[PDB]
Amino acid sequence: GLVPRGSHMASMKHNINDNTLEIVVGDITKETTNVIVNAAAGSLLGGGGVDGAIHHAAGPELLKACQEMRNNELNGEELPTGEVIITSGFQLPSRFIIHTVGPIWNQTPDLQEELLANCYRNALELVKVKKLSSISFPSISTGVYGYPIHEAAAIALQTIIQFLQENDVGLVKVVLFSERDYSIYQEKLKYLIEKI
Repeated sequence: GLVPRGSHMASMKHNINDNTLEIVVGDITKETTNVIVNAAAGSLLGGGGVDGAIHHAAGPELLKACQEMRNNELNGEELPTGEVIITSGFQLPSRFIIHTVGPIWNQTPDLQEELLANCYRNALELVKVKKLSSISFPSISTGVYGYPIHEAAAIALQTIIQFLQENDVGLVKVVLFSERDYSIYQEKLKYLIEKI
């Protein structure tokens, strides 16, 4: 699966308002939060990484749902960078998948930080208004799309943290299949908490 066998397991939890932010090493396709987030492609065709794993786990109905959403909600266009759509999770233990498109590193350097942050803000706004109680995010735009992990992780955490300071959402997880990524997130979060 996404988490290499024998990876170090680890968790960190912190409350913000009556919200909770959790960082964990894990396989996001096995998360039991109400929502998980897919780091998708504009095409909403499944690829590799988290996107591939989510489609494999969710089953074939996901691709079909996504392409009709593209046809109906998006009028046949790709999902724009930073925007979101929601579908069923199908065979996933999570009820819903929010699909978002992260910026591809340095394609639009002037905009990309705001666009990556939009992924987070739009997903949380959706959770808020639909009262979905819990959501798991993966690392978005990172990889060999990739976005340097320290920079991506700063944008994610700061955006999530401010949103949780200002809103009732519930439980937000960042679920990472890499203990390397987790360690960066853990230390950065502790650093950001200290500032609040």
